[PDB]
Amino acid sequence: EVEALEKKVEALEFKVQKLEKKVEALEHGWDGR
Amino acid sequence: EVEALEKKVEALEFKVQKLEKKVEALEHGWDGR
Amino acid sequence: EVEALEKKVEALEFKVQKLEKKVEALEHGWDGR
Repeated sequence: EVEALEKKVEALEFKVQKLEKKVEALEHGWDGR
Repeated sequence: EVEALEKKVEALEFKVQKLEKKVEALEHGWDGR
Repeated sequence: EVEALEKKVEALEFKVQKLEKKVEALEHGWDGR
């Protein structure tokens, strides 16, 4: 259980990091985005 | 503890999925979004 | 393990909440955003 939860949390941390990058790009008009 | 953490993680996976969909809609101009 | 996972999940819940707010601001044109 714990091990699979660590796995899920680590996938979520990646997803959230990618979201943060894309949201910042949208807010700042980065590179015409 | 584990059970409530599984609950929290599963709510987060949904939230993150909805965010991903909304962010893609914003990036692609999907449906005038 | 559990304690550090609770920590990670709680940081993620904050990050996701901030993302949700920023994504809503982008969708609604809130305050010229």
